[PDB]
Amino acid sequence: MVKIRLARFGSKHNPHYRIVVTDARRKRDGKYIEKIGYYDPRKTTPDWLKVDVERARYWLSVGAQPTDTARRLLRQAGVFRQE
Amino acid sequence: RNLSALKRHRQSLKRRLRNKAKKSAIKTLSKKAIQLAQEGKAEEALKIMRKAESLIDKAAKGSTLHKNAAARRKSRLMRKVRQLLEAAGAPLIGGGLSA
Amino acid sequence: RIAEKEAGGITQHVGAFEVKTPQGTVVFIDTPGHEAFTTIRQRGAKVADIAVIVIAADDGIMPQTEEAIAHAKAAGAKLIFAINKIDLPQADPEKVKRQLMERGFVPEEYGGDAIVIPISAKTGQGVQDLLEMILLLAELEDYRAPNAEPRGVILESKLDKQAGIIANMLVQEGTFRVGDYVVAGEAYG
Amino acid sequence: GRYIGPVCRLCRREGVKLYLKGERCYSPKCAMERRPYPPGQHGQKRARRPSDYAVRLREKQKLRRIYGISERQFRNLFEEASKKKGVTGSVFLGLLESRLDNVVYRLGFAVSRRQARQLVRHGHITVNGRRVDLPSYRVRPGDEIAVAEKSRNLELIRQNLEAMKGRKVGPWLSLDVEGMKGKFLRLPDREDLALPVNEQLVIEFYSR
RNA sequence: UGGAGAGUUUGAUCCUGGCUCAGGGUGAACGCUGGCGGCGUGCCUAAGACAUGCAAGUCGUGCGGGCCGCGGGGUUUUACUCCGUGGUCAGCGGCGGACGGGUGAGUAACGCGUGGGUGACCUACCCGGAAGAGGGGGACAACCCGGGGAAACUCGGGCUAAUCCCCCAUGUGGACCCGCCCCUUGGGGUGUGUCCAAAGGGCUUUGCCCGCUUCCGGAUGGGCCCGCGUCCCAUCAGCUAGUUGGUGGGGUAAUGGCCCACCAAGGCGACGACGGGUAGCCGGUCUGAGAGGAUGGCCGGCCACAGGGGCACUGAGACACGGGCCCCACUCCUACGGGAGGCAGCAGUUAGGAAUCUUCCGCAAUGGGCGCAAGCCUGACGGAGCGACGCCGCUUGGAGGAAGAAGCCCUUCGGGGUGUAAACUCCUGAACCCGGGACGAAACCCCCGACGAGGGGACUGACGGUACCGGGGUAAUAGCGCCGGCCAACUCCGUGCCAGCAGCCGCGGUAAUACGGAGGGCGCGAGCGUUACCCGGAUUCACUGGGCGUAAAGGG
Ligand SMILES: [Zn+2]
Repeated sequence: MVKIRLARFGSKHNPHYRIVVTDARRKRDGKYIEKIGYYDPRKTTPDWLKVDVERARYWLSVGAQPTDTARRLLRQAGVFRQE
Repeated sequence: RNLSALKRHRQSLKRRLRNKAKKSAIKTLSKKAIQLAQEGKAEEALKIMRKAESLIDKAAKGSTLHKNAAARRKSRLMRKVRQLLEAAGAPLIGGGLSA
Repeated sequence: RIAEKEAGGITQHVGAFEVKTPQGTVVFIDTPGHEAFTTIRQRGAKVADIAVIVIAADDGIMPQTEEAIAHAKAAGAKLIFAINKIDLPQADPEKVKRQLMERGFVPEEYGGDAIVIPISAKTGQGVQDLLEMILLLAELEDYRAPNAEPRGVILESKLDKQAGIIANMLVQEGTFRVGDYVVAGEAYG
Repeated sequence: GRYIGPVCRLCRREGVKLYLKGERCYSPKCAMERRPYPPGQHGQKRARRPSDYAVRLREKQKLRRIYGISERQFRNLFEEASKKKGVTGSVFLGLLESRLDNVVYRLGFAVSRRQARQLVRHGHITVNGRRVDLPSYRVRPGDEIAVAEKSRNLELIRQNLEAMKGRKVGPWLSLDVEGMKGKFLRLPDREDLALPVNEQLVIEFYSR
């Protein structure tokens, strides 16, 4: 299936995560469909995490089933919140 | 040595057997239908064809032929039967044919 | 020590076995037995805490035997003596005893310092007695071998299909655990 | 690692004053004045005509010594300069200057470049809040260096300040002599620095 | 935004022209030397053999069963029993084991790269919607008995559940033949006829949750086909017999010579086929002014193989790395009849070899799989260990300080050199010890809100007591190459075409700026040089940008 998931890049002890859309059976670094956002765990930057919302929503609609952490991140950003 | 994946193999064996039963029987039925068509017996032949079709469908439903393969098989059989019927008969029961 | 079968007259073997007693455990050496004098003298390592001397009923006491005795003495051991093959008709333990006396070693039945137990190596005879004697010697002489800085000894080094570079170690001091850095000679790991 | 070892020997080798001690390297003592010739035996000998390569090499060495850096680092800096657009020489020089130690030296925080570097290393030098201990720190313009909180009351620093009390600083620099502060303002151009080095020669040397 | 040459055929010249060298780089290696720290990275050789440990399972919210545990009895006890249970243990049943991880032998090919095509197609799980889920029957493990066999294991009889299987009913629908219509290859719609659905558990149970069955729509994942690009050899010139096309059928999810029957005799080829060697390919990397040239390590994709070969089975997907069957090869046991194996998973063992790490800790993060969930699993991964193997960062002090100590070295005997270097004064304070001490980890979980959005709660650290901060606190490893020209930097002693050096010209046969040493220098520096390859210089394969009267070269 298709998942919204976090791809580790970066350095040892300096992790960086790509909030990304990809197939379930892939390398956690692998050929992903689209880069929707990015997240730094270490909170080192002011704009530490950011995801484009509309694209994410579209993906969800299509049926992109997110990872739990990813979902949390999305919620934090303001994707799942509706009015 | 030794892993709990032998279970899977065992399962497959059983499934294989069931599949074989489904498939061989179906094939036999098809052959019978063809034979019937050969001379021009029509009604019994038609019945047999219908039965074969049903069997095929059942197989498709289960984990045997599946998908469009079954449909293709049906088409192959049915068309052949129709062709054979052109050498005497015409749809007697109504049956598998579209008349 | 366990009751299984005989391995044969092969001149190799794996390493030291552990014989079981009602008082404790006794380690017995089963390397290549004869040595053919592997080393004339190591440096003064004390491989074995004690050393028994086997004497045949047909051969008697040999230069080899003498050398072994000397080695044992060098190591630091109260020598126990064993008269082998006493069930066969050519056996003469008295002669052996006399020879020992001549050499210098006086048994306890005459009044001295040496320990003499004859054994039969075919039927099953006096082994228990011998063991008991050994145990007594151990408590008497106070030959006892962990919180101290660990120390061992290499008995033999070989190669295996079902392992690798393998080294048969006997522990003198300390507690050896799997997953620790050690050096032995110039070779380490 | 540093050069480390005999200093004014290098100066002697070039034949132009290199100011590698500050004082004494100012007085009649840098060995430029007492003796002006290259070190070791054949220094006082007949000076032979040097090859085209050689002059350039010498110039490069002079430069490196003046800035007190490892060769690899220097090379890297040069490469970076080349990559960036402008005047590959002047820009390079500016970049070199931007090395924290050099800046410190300029601001009169320490009387010698090596000394400055040492000071920087030993947490005595702070760049906008944090004590920075690596002289390879490159400072981008409009940025504040200061003598560290707990190093403000040490004698050497005071002496340095006194020395630089009265005598002015470079046009790319400003220093608060009261509170041991120093802003690096402009990025130092070549025209600002009346250095004996010719960058062109260095560039040529590098080329092949 | 970018391009350095030089030494050398000669008595000297001019060229033509090779060789050699500086430049940079490597998955390198070797030598000497060797403080740390960050990060990257480490069998490029035998795709040789492989031990040991682990590398893929999980669901009791699918189901029966044994072993135990409890709360309570029925049970005097003992049973047996009943549930709630707590775990286990194996079985069935499902989902995953086709992902992840490795290696690069083969394959020079639609294998890849690339741009399309698929009216010739699949897509379990995911989401979007639609429609359902009515009844009846059955076997099979496990289990019990009974054997056979050294073991591996295994056959026989019987029992029993279930989301296992079957059968009937319904039909939203779809499946197929035939017809018709619109399309345009098998796309869409419709009519008659035939055929096809399913299955349940969970509770806070009259209510929802997870699952289910059929369908269409999507989503991703591919399968297959084609356009062009894809190494050297012409001393490989003809190759082909399912081979090229057809008709019919089979087989496929689907086309097709994929396979078969039959007809036809083609098809490809010098615009380089077939043959041999070579080689995974690329995104890239290294180099280069660029054009190019070489390489394909790590990382990312794709392919291919999991001792060699062959082949199916099960499923959404394999011709299946830690499944299967079979033959061979080999290792391992055998009660000689037979089985067990597969590290190109991590670590490690050997063996080859110049050469390559730890049988490490962890599920904490991310991701994977299963699961309602907790959670379980995870040698993916996160990290730590070792190696100057790369690359970068810092230390080995700083400031004084002789018209110049000693030591050593040369000298023309005055002197010069080492060298402000040292000693010595002053100052700082890696190491080091204490004191603290992380970011990474806020969620899934619970409760309030409808199990939605939203609100609060809490736990959860291998790295690691590490990084890092606060206090203290020692002056605290310098080495290697070269020094005739290229090419940076010179003297003396010793040696006497010897010993040696050398990359090239060549130095050495008694005053050697080329050899050994010493001083001195110069280059770099925790490194430096040697070796090997690659590119560069080499416009020495020249497209940009070479030439051919006499140089190599015009064919008679
Ligand atoms: Zn000076």
